[PDB]
Amino acid sequence: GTGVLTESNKKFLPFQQFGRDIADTTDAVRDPQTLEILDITPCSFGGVSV
Amino acid sequence: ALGKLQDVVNHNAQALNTLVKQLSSKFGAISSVLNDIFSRLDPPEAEVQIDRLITGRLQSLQTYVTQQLIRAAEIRASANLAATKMSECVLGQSKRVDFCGKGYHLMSFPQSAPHGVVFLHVTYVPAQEKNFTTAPAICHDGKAHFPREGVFVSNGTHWFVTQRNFYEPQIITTDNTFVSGNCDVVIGIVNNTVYDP
Amino acid sequence: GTGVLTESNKKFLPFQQFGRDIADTTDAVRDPQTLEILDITPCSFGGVSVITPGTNTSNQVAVLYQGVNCTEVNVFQTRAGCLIGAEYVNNSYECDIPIGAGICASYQTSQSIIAYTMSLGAENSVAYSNNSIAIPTNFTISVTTEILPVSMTKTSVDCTMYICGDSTECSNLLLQYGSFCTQLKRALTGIAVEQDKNTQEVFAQVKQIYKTPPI
Amino acid sequence: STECSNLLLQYGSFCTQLKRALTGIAVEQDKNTQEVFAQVKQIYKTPPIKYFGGFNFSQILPDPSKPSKRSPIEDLLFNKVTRDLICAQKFKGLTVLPPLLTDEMIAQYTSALLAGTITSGWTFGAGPALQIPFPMQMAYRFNGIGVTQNVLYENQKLIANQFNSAIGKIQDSLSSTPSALGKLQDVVNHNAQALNTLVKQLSSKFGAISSVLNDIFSRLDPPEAEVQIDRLITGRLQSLQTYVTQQLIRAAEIRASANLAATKMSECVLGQSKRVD
Amino acid sequence: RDLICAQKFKGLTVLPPLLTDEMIAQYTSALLAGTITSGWTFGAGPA
Amino acid sequence: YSKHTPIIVREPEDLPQGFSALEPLVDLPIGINITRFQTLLA
Ligand SMILES: *[C@@H]1O[C@H](CO)[C@@H](O)[C@H](O)[C@H]1NC(C)=O
Ligand SMILES: *[C@@H]1O[C@H](CO)[C@@H](O)[C@H](O)[C@H]1NC(C)=O
Ligand SMILES: *[C@@H]1O[C@H](CO)[C@@H](O)[C@H](O)[C@H]1NC(C)=O
Ligand SMILES: *[C@@H]1O[C@H](CO)[C@@H](O)[C@H](O)[C@H]1NC(C)=O
Ligand SMILES: *[C@@H]1O[C@H](CO)[C@@H](O)[C@H](O)[C@H]1NC(C)=O
Ligand SMILES: *[C@@H]1O[C@H](CO)[C@@H](O)[C@H](O)[C@H]1NC(C)=O
Ligand SMILES: *[C@@H]1O[C@H](CO)[C@@H](O)[C@H](O)[C@H]1NC(C)=O
Ligand SMILES: *[C@@H]1O[C@H](CO)[C@@H](O)[C@H](O)[C@H]1NC(C)=O
Ligand SMILES: *[C@@H]1O[C@H](CO)[C@@H](O)[C@H](O)[C@H]1NC(C)=O
Repeated sequence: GTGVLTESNKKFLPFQQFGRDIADTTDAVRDPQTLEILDITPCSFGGVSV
Repeated sequence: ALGKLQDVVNHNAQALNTLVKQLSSKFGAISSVLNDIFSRLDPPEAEVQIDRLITGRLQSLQTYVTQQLIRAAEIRASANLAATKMSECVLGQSKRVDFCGKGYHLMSFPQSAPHGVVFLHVTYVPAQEKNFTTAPAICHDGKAHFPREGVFVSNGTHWFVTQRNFYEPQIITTDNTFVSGNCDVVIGIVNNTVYDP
Repeated sequence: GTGVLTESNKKFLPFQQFGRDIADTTDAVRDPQTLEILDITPCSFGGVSVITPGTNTSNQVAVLYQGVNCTEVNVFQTRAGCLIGAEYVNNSYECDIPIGAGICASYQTSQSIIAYTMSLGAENSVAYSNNSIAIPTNFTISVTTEILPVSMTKTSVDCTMYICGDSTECSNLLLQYGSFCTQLKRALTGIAVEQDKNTQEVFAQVKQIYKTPPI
Repeated sequence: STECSNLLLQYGSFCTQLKRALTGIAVEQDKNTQEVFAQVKQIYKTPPIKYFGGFNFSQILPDPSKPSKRSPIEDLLFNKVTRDLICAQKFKGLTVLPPLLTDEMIAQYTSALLAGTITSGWTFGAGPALQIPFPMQMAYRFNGIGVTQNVLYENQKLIANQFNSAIGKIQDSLSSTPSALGKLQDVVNHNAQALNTLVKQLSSKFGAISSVLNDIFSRLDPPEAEVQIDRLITGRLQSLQTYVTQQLIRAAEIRASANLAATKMSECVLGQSKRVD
Repeated sequence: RDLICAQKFKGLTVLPPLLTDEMIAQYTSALLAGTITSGWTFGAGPA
Repeated sequence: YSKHTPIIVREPEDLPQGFSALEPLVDLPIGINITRFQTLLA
């Protein structure tokens, strides 16, 4: 996927690796390397009006 | 109390909540996430299995747009009705029953509300009724006398003329009763005396 | 298929084997054994509704099965179906939970769900007479309130984010489709302009802005 | 079909918007029958002595010599708008829910409205009922069009004769000219056509070997069966969505018509309106 | 993340209205300053 | 799955009234045919 990967203050249990959101979209993930909790936020977007 | 204002908000909220829950529903593919079919299949199968999701999402978006159009038509009808009530109840007294409140309309005050308006209608509600003996007209000096604007009532022993919406006993004078015809054609005419000033 | 094989009184032709209905549904067949005319009616099916006074006073619920004569599932049989969980009281009150056929339900006192026919109001008889008039003697000016929606929220969608997510080949394949991503945005823009106009015709009806005096 | 039942659940929760839309349409139709007829609080009854100045409503007032407490005009209008088709559609899924207000309750509401219009006049829609003779009631209704009351108080006989003649001519016209109750048959014919189109499309292939799901599940292989049954499971959902959209548009039209009818009953029956046409 | 921001990250957005609550309040107060002080003359012609 | 929860003294032996989720500990593979179960104590 794409987007910013910030540091999350969640409480991922040792058996919970991935994580979804209200719309069943991946919002947080566990690093395959040394265990760390991340937060996957979408890239900067918006709308333009002329 | 504010039932018809929360209904449109709940509808607009569920229309958005149901539009995002259908993105996790596979329309005939092996996955729902976009970056899953383009990472396990070949282009000859990717261009076939990914279109089945794009078509479903387009159909869902079209259904949402149609629901929004119907909701906007309903909101436009409600807004036209609200503008008509604002222009006929607040900007003047209207003689339309139930259009500016239940009862005799007198005045209207508008107030704002989240995505809506609230009209406070002042209504004239009569009460404390009383029975009286009525008659179409009376006969004095051989000629009939019909009320100009009022109603003939009788406290049993005397006949008075009152208003049509409020009791106000007044003597029958030659100022609110006109003469038209003789006393042989109206059914129910009573006798009395019309006192002239 | 499935169904209830019953005895019918249909006079089939000596060559006909199957049998359909007005609108594409098999309802009768010929027995491959000794000649007999049967009838295939669908199995016992129906809709289920739950009448609940809300999870704030109690948890007792009533179950209404639609399209049943209470012999195919207290127990009551109404024109809407079969109601189980309520009792038909011979009284009459205002409707609280509409069930159908003029029979509503409420939660009353032992606290339980009761069912009753709706009440169309009071029972007043005006004494008409050829010489009788009712003239009011006193006013009771009141103030009522009415609510009217004037505007709706203005939403906007996007194909590159809703149809496709964080991808590149999907956005390229979406361009091959028709103009389904420029007419929906135009419809949403029209809805937004209409919602912005509905407020200019209700609350904006005077040119000048008046102010109240201090005293 | 169990495989189709599993595929429908795997297709997502799409069958939640249609049921909710149908429930909303049903609630709206139940509310439209109440915001029009159920406008008076108390239920009024006609007096026993039916001498209302000389006029004769023995055709609009409810007649006691009939089962469902209706009037001759209502009896003539009810018996005009027409395995059977209803049960066949019910066996397929198209089931009609019974309305909240029954015919007897609507008839009682209409009778109470007539009683309030005759005995009270135009005061029962703005507050308490006020007794008033019908001759004086019609004499006070002339002052809103310019004609004074001395015309009625002198030609009450001719007015009553013309009213009794027009009441009979109403029934005479309703008994003929079949193109009269057309707007009431229009919605019924539209609903029948919609229910027929929604049930006929079940035998129309959206692209498949046949229309029977059992033949597809049997006389085929799973890799091709899962593709052939999808073309039929996608067409039926689109047809049902189109039906729901048509029902929503028709319900909006009927809601506008019901609002117009309520406005008319509140401005024409509950009082004299000075609006042309 | 709340529901308002979760729907934003999916494409669905909510445009802000044109007339703020302050302007609607001023409009409603302007109609009361003409209905109470004046009568039905501030809607037909001069106040 | 497993979960330790306070089972503080109560009425005669019975399953207490209280919600408690069960998180998984191990996910060992297996391919057996299990249709019965026998317990064992010390
Ligand atoms: C190896 O992978 C494990 C996975 O949990 C991680 O914790 C550890 O830090 C990794 N070590 C190295 C050498 O990257
Ligand atoms: C008028 O008389 C009728 C019949 O007796 C009665 O029901 C009604 O209350 C009376 N109204 C008044 C206020 O005198
Ligand atoms: C009726 O009104 C007349 C007015 O002169 C009054 O003298 C009389 O006492 C009244 N009688 C009753 C019954 O109110
Ligand atoms: C009114 O007076 C005339 C003349 O005296 C009489 O013929 C008639 O019967 C009277 N009618 C009433 C209402 O008393
Ligand atoms: C089958 O055999 C039975 C024997 O009694 C007979 O009654 C029946 O008519 C036969 N049906 C056919 C299909 O020949
Ligand atoms: C008239 O009705 C009002 C209702 O509030 C009451 O306060 C007042 O005392 C009544 N006065 C008369 C004329 O009886
Ligand atoms: C007055 O009302 C009664 C009610 O029964 C009616 O019979 C009579 O014809 C009417 N006309 C008269 C005599 O006032
Ligand atoms: C009213 O009109 C009907 C028309 O059939 C007639 O039968 C009835 O006798 C009339 N009643 C009166 C009192 O005129
Ligand atoms: C598993 O055990 C059951 C016990 O009845 C047996 O019938 C079955 O053949 C065995 N094999 C599997 C894995 O189903």
